Amino acid sequence: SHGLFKKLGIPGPTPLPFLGNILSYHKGFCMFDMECHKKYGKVWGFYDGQQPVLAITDPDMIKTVLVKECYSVFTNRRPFGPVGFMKSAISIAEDEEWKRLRSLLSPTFTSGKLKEMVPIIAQYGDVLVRNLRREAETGKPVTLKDVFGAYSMDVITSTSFGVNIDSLNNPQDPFVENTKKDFLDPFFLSITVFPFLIPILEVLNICVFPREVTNFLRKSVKRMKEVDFLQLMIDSQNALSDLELVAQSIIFIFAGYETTSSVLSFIMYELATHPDVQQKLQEEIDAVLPNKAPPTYDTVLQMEYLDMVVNETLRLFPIAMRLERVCKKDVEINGMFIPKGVVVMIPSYALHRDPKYWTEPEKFLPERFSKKNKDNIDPYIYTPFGSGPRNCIGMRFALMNMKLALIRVLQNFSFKPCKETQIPLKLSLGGLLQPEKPVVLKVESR
Amino acid sequence: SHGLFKKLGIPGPTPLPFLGNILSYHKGFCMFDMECHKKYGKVWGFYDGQQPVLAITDPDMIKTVLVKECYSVFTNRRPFGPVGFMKSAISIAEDEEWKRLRSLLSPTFTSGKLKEMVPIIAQYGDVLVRNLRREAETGKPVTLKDVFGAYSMDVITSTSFGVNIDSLNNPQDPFVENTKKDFLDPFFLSITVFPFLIPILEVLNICVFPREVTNFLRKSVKRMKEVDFLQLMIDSQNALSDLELVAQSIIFIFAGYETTSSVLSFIMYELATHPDVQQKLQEEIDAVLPNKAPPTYDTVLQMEYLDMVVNETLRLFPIAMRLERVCKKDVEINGMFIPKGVVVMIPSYALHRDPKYWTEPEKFLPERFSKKNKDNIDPYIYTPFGSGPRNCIGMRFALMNMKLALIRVLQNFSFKPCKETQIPLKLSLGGLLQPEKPVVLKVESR
Ligand code: HEM
Ligand code: HEM
Repeated sequence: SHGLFKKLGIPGPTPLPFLGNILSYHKGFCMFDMECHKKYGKVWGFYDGQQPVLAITDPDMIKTVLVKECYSVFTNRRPFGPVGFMKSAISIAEDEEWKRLRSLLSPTFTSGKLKEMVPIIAQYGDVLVRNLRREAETGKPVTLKDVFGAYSMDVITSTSFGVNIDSLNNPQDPFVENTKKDFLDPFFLSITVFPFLIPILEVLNICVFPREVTNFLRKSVKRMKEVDFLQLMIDSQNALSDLELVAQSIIFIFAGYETTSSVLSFIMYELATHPDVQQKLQEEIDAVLPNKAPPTYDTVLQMEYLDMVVNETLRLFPIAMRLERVCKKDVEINGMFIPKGVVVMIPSYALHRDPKYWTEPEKFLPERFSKKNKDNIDPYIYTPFGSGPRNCIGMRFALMNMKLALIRVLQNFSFKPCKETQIPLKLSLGGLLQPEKPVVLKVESR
Repeated sequence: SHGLFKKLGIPGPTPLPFLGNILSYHKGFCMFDMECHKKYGKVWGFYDGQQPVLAITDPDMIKTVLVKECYSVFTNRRPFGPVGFMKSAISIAEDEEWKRLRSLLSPTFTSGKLKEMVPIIAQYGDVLVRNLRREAETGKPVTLKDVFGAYSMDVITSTSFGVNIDSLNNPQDPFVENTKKDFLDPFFLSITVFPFLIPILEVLNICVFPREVTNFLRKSVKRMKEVDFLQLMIDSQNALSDLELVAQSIIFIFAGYETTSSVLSFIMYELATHPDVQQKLQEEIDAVLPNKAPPTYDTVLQMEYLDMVVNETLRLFPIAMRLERVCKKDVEINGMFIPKGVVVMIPSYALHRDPKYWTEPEKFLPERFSKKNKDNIDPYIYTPFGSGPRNCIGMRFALMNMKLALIRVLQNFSFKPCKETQIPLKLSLGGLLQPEKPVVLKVESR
């Protein structure tokens, strides 16, 4: 199948037998997408093993794939094999089963339901301000990914189940341990080169995740049916099923974990290495919330510079890195024939740093998203939450959760680079958007 | 997945782990379908390995699956794995690709194209009458499956390519050998129990058929593009592709081989063991074609008792044995919920011999199809060529080919049981509708 793009007239790096272009991933997904974009231009193809992948960078064509032809042609993501009951998860379901799940979970993520969760999420921001203060009086630099990781785990366990716990101070609560139970492991690289071996894993009872966890979850869900994501899904039954509920809650946990704390780590890195932005944000936060006033839903949506800082961080670090859709049928979009079975991919990371649309894209400059310049930004080039009907359903929730944590922490602390701070920051090598070395910063009380 | 039918409330034989009910195939597919129909009634489920299979016998429900909901729900047959370029064959293609092939091959099988092939098919009936006459003067019983097999191979090579050859007398013509190059092999049983190992075969270059054949075919197709199935497909290009042409011609050869000669063997067995029917047919043949007159398209459609004999043989021996459709989506038909992925199966063999619709079904009685009693026959119980949009596209061609051979042979010979004739006939054990022992009969010249 390695002759597909050569017969279509699509440029791209010459693939090797069996491997495709996977050896070119040695620089990471991001650098490979940027390099291909430089040498091949607007459209190029490559092979993940035998699987052809067509990258597209034209906004009109991106709009067609993500919006116009979502239901008709580009409905599903890459099927990373049938690997268990997780087929009922909304991010994984396909075609009519996904639409059913999307329709049943959309009212759960309204702004009305989000405002109801604001008082709950606010309590743990105060729990956050106490934990890092203990590690701030220690005089030693703080690893943010552990206080943020503790905060992130606190919020999702209470917003999706109602289990109010201080994780960093309760090492093993029976729920913290089972929730706390490496995406840079060679296994994921072998699955792409051996997609035919996925059926062997599915029958060999090599279930995704241990059956100690998940079984702990379905039992916990049963005892909680007698404001959070679970109650909204329980009341929706009063349709969804019970094992479907466990599947969605699993997605929310992975969603709200290594995205929430990672973006917060990138944000605090940018604020520490740009003190003028940090003070400007603190002056905005103190102006809206005088004397460390508690942040509310409406006061958060009142802070413009906070939104610009969050958006500029997500440009430099789009934690999804790529958007993908599988071509359901032979189609032709915006001037080219897309054959069936090809994976169409939008390289978000490379587009966010493309000088075709961004001035000095390596620089952290929040003013790109000022109300003067947010007009000149194509929504199909800047896609931190995707676009179209299958975009990030938890975008509003994620933005609100991160901002509430930013406000409470910046109302109390300033952040500066320490001896151990990796400057400039390097991105992790092999497939997840995270710092190479964990971010460590000096923290001081205001 | 072995608990599917137990949760649906559908009866059936208790499956074993991993194997399902495949051990119950020791009596053959036919006996297993009859036994299940006796003990479980109108609807029952079983497991081919992990694959659930739901048998249905209600005519209204059969009409819904084959006709009403063909495009919407029950479009495709069981995907016996992706096992090469044969995915472009009409009997194997799925959904929109099958409709395209069906639409491009329908005009090829009209009665107008069939009448045009009558003079060609007629020549080899005369070639047939000479070969078995040589083995008739030998005074020894004749194995029909070899003179019929030679005739069957003659007709399809000339109706799909234009290669006029006497196979039995030309042992190795470069085309006869490559065309002549066991469906009761244990391999097919292992594929059902190990459907996850099919992807390994597809990548390990264990192609279906040797690459000596097929490569001989695509090269032969290229040299023939400068009345038969090929010309009608070549002129249709003037759309279809060239490797698609090789795929369809492969299906026609398998179609016109072990079906044409097998049914003719069953027919001659019934005519030999029922001499009154044989003489009655010979008296009809001589009445329409006086003095061994050559059979034509219109004279063949003029013989009513010939049609009744052919139809009654196809009732006792429906060489397809089963019809199958894959349930594309969660649906409810005629009072029961059919979940996605279940294989819905119509047990044609068991329905053709069901005393609920047939008086003494073991008896060969052509009068069931007299114009008096062909009214009382449900077309969804007697399904020798299937039904609905995905029925046998070559039904008219197959009926005409067999009848022309029957007429010419019966105009010259009578058939009687020999010492070596297996009476009563036993069906082959393991998956193909063919005699256990090959049919041998005494042949005499009129
Ligand atoms: C900074 C935080 C987050 C970012 C940057 C982010 C980004 C994304 C992106 C880029 C996609 C794919 C969109 C596409 O393919 O077009 C996505 C999908 C999704 N996200 Fe997020 N996400 C975040 C947090 C969350 C959270 C907190 C939740 C839920 C609690 C969530 C739930 C989902 C779901 C369910 C999908 C799949 C939706 C579907 O397939 O219909 N995300 N996210
Ligand atoms: C006595 C001779 C034959 C019998 C009893 C027979 C029977 C059948 C049956 C039962 C089916 C499946 C129908 C269904 O699933 O509803 C079928 C399919 C088919 N047959 Fe035949 N067949 C015969 C000869 C032929 C011949 C000679 C050809 C072509 C030269 C042919 C071409 C096909 C094709 C292409 C299909 C699949 C059609 C599709 O999927 O759209 N058959 N046949």
